[PDB]
Amino acid sequence: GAMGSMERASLIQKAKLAEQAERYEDMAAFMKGAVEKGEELSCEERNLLSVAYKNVVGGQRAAWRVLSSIEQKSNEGSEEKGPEVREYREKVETELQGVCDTVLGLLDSHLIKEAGDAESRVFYLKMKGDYYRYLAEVATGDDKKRIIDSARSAYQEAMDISKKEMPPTNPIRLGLALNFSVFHYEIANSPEEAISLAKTTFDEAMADLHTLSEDSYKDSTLIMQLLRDNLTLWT
Amino acid sequence: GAMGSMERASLIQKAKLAEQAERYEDMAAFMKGAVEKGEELSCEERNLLSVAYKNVVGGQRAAWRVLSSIEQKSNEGSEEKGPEVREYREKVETELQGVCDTVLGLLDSHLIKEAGDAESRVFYLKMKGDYYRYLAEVATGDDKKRIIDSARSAYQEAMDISKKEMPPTNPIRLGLALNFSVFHYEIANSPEEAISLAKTTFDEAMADLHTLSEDSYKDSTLIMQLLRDNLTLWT
Amino acid sequence: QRSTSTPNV
Amino acid sequence: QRSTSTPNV
Ligand SMILES: [Cl-]
Ligand SMILES: [Cl-]
Ligand SMILES: [Mg+2]
Ligand SMILES: [Mg+2]
Ligand SMILES: [Mg+2]
Ligand SMILES: [Mg+2]
Ligand SMILES: [Mg+2]
Ligand SMILES: [Mg+2]
Repeated sequence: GAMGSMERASLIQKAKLAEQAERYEDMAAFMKGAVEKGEELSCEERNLLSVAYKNVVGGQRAAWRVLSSIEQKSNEGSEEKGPEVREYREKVETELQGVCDTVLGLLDSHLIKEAGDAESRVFYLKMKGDYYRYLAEVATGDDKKRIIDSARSAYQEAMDISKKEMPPTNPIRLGLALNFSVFHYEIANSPEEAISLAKTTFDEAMADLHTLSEDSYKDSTLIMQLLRDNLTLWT
Repeated sequence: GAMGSMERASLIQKAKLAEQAERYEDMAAFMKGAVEKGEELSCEERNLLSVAYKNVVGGQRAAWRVLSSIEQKSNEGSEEKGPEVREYREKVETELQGVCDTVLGLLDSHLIKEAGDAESRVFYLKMKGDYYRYLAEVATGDDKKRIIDSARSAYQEAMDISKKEMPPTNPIRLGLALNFSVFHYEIANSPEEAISLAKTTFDEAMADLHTLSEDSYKDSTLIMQLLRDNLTLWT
Repeated sequence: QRSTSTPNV
Repeated sequence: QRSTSTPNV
């Protein structure tokens, strides 16, 4: 609790500054501190939390993929180079897992349980699915299955709520469906499920665009284009 | 000395991996560990050290400039927002200063004193000038003058050696002259000195290109173009 | 080529 | 616009 002495509002202010400065590790630390104040988060604050951690873990994931590729090449008439590639991949991996565990911990203590509105609850459950998905990307042990199931379960709970409580064009509903489709294709070895989910999501959103303002239209169509990009890649 | 238990060669190996993964903080930590083994550094190793720290401090400098601009705007009919902008600028600033101090410390204990070849000594003195320059960018206190003088002194010693011992096209000699010209323009309020140094450096290099191989030509002309870019900006 | 997930903004 | 210093490569 290094942020325990800082006002909630000052933490949020500094998170916004950190975002402007592209200091995402600081941003994440400020937002962790804000969460640990124990109050629920507004929509803007939820997005600050998400942006911060997604940028941190995104950098870690990219680094992990670089190192994993080098390691795989080392294991092909490749000359023995000793333990260093594996050691350093493991270092990065452990740090990535630590960040995922930190986010999951915030969600479990106590963001999800206090989230009663569909917008908040879906947002947090989507986050939960995403960070388990990131853990699944690097998992190989006796627990890859359990990690995959944890991701699936979170995504599924989010989906069920989103379908009941949000319009098909809601950006969080769309983003959830996008990420769950990625889970199906990339993690769960279920490309047909991925394709179906992306197609159904896109089509139901298309049919609801007429209800939207110009600005909401822009928000929804941005994510719809991502669904389309994946469908184009996958088919 | 967190790296004290790791082999020198493993540190260098992992620095190269970190570079590939764009993990510059790790790269810098590995290279600090390598330096602290107490052996002199090869040319490739010197460049790993430089790349690592330059990338770390470069990110800090960019963040500092963002925050400083926000702070300056706050101090213009600007609404009072409290201490947070200043606090966070100061946080980043302190971290930047710490990285500069770490590099300077490596140079002082004991890279420079052990560097007898012109190539190594000039390289380290250029580094010394550069990190004092970075300290000068954020200095405002009773010591901005002394910091500026420390940068100047390091650059000048490097210049004197480079002129005696290296050809006018040597990339380190060119890079030193480039950075010292930036010091003159941006730090020392001496644009005419900057312009003169850049022009003389460019012209003397131009006149020596004929002595070079295709590959050395490419190395020298890359830095010469930077001198030209500054001359175009400055005149 | 990797699938696209949600943007971070 | 800022002056150009040495590249980092
Ligand atoms: Cl390691
Ligand atoms: Cl702060
Ligand atoms: Mg309070
Ligand atoms: Mg592991
Ligand atoms: Mg099929
Ligand atoms: Mg040894
Ligand atoms: Mg200060
Ligand atoms: Mg004049």
